[PDB]
Parts: sequence; structure tokens; C-alpha cells
Amino acid sequence: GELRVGLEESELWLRFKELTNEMIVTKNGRRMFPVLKVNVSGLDPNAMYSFLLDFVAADNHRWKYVNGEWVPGAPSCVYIHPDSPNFGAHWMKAPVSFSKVKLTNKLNGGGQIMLNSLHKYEPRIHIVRVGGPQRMITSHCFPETQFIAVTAYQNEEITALKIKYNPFAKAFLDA
Amino acid sequence: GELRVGLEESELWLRFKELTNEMIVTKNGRRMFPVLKVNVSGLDPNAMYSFLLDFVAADNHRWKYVNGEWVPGAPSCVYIHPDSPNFGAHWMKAPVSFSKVKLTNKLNGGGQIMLNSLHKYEPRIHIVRVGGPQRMITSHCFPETQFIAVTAYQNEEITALKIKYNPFAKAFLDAKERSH
DNA sequence: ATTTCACACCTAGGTGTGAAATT
DNA sequence: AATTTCACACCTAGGTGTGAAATT
Ligand code: NA
Repeated sequence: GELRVGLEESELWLRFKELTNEMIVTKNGRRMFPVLKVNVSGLDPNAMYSFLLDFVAADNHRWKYVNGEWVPGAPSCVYIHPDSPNFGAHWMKAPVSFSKVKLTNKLNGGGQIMLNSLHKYEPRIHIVRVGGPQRMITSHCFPETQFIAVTAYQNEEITALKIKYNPFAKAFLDA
Repeated sequence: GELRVGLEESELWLRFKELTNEMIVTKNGRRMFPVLKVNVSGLDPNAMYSFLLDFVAADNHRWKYVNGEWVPGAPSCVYIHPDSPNFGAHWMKAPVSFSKVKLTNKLNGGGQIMLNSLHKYEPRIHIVRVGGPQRMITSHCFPETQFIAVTAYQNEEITALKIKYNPFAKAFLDAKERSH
């Protein structure tokens, strides 16, 4: 196939993956960091597509953080990228960033993807053809972006990188 | 026809309009206030459309504000609404607000609309069918939203209404409510 | 007469913190 | 004790008119 989906900023994602990544989930929705950003080529530049994001279990068991390490102890709803629907040229000319998806531990509203806390999840992206002869769906999972949903950060080394890179955490970037 | 396009918050618009509305233009682009919003019905909920905004000259005069009144003394580039392209159901389920369009006097390529200062303009919206059997471009002009592009507000009565309704001007609101 | 621009002051909201609540 | 919640200080990000200054 012509389609090519690449995870942008993989170096940054692997820095979090190494220490086991954590994404805060809140009742009101919490943005991800790092932000999932995808590079796409191979779409028809003049065809219409919608990008979808959901979250798949990365394993089967509940997780627990004890003594500085992670120990064992259903697919989410889908989020539509706010640029959808759009032509393939739009999706290809710049990386598709899911900067506005919010993760939550309660089904309290729309636009927020509910996650079960202390479980490992893998982001999965779907490219949906809009108005073609037939339905085209492609799935793309990125192992580098696996994480455990938490209500509070467990590994402080993750907290440090979150502070180091998320501009919204700049006030804590003193140390 | 089936299509129906009407202006949201027309009452607010006509408050500026009967004073002679004014829109600041800057080098880096200035958002409009009030924001142009339209209610759409009659579109095919499953067909694809884009919404386009441009500005047509409301007359041939240059304009001048002297002693508390206005006096005599080419269509713009088009702004594509950020929700474009989208299904008719998306356009119809809520007003189409052009809250992010920026008006400038120095066209420097940032997606902003260059206008001529001290000229009178009328927002004009275009609904364009996206990838149908054939073209469909409608146009809708809203006489209520006519305005004069300015580098600085001339009519303080207009400035007061900006301060009263634009929440980004809230810092000046209390002193304005104590006037007259 | 007209345009420019740094500025204070806002809207709007995204961070981790840490005390507290919940279990 | 493990986990969740929440008000908070502190930021990013950027939209206002003001009025002193600059430009014509
Ligand atoms: Na400009």
C-alpha cells in the first residue's frame, strides 16, 4: 500500500516509554503529554478522510506501583480529530496532532475518552475514508506511546520529564 | 430554495450598526467584534460544504470622522472557515461563527484579510459544495454587519459598546459603566 | 490626520502540588 | 495504605483599548 503512518517525536515518546509512561486522568478530562502526533503520506490528496483515535489495552492485568517499579496486581471510545473530515492534502502537509483529546476516569461528557485507572493502554489511530465507493478503515498502533492511566503520577522520574517538556508545567521547571 | 441563512445576534449587530460600526485593523491582524455568526438550515445534512468569508466594498467613498460624524473624503481575499470542509449537519446544528478571522491593513500572508483603512465594508459569506456532481456557490451579504475599517476607533460610542460586550475588553468595563 | 506599538489588564485554560477525602 | 479528589499558585497563549509616539 501507499499509506505511510509515522509517529513523530518518537525520541521524546521513548524517553517516557523507558520509565513506563503515565497519563493523568481526571474527572473533567486531562490532555495527554506527550501529544500523539502522526506523519501521514500516501493518501489521495483530493479524497476526504477522517482521523479517529481510541485506546486499546496493552495487556490484561491491573497495575500497581510499589518500591519504584510497576507490578501486575476493553477498547475505549473513539475521539474524532477536530480537523475531520478533511482532504488527504490537509492531513499530509503537516503532522496530525491530537493535542486536544482529554482522558478521564468518568463517563461525564463527550470529547473525553474514559479510561480505567492503573491499566496499560496503547493509542490507536484510524483513518476513515469519507464518501468513497466503499468504506476504507486503517488502524495504526504505536507501541512507543503505551502508558498506564493514573490519577496521580507514581514514578517521579516521569513527573520530572513532564515538567521538563510540557510548557504548561513551566512554573515547576525551577529545580 | 431550501437554504436559509440568517444572522445571529442581529440585535447586538444593529447596536453597532446604527452608530456606524468600526473594526480595528492592525499589522498582525485583529479579530472582529462582534463576531459574525449565521444560522444555517436547508443544507443536505450528509453532503460536504465549505464556508467562505470575504468583504465587499459597501460604497466607493473614502471615509472621514470629523466632529462626531462620518463623511466621504475591490473585494477582499477570502477566509476559509476553520471547520471546512464539513457535513451539512455540522454546519446546521450550531451557528457558524467566524471568531478567528483577523483583519489587517498590511497583507503579510498569515491567512488574514487585508482591508483598506477608512473604507466601508460588508461581510459576505459563501457556501460552496465540496465534491458534488457540479458546483454550488451561494453568497449572503448582511447589511447589518457593515463597518468601516480603522486603525483606531473614532466614535467613542462605538468604543463603549466594544468595551461593554467584548469580554477581552473587560478591564476597561467598570470605568465605562461609570460614564454618563 | 492617521498609524504604530509597548503596555496593563484581561479571557481562557493547561500544569503539578499537596492536603484532604475516599476506599 | 492505596487511590482519588480538589483548591490552588503558577504558568502558556493570546485578545482588549489606551495613549504616547511615529509617520504622512
Ligand atoms: Na497582516
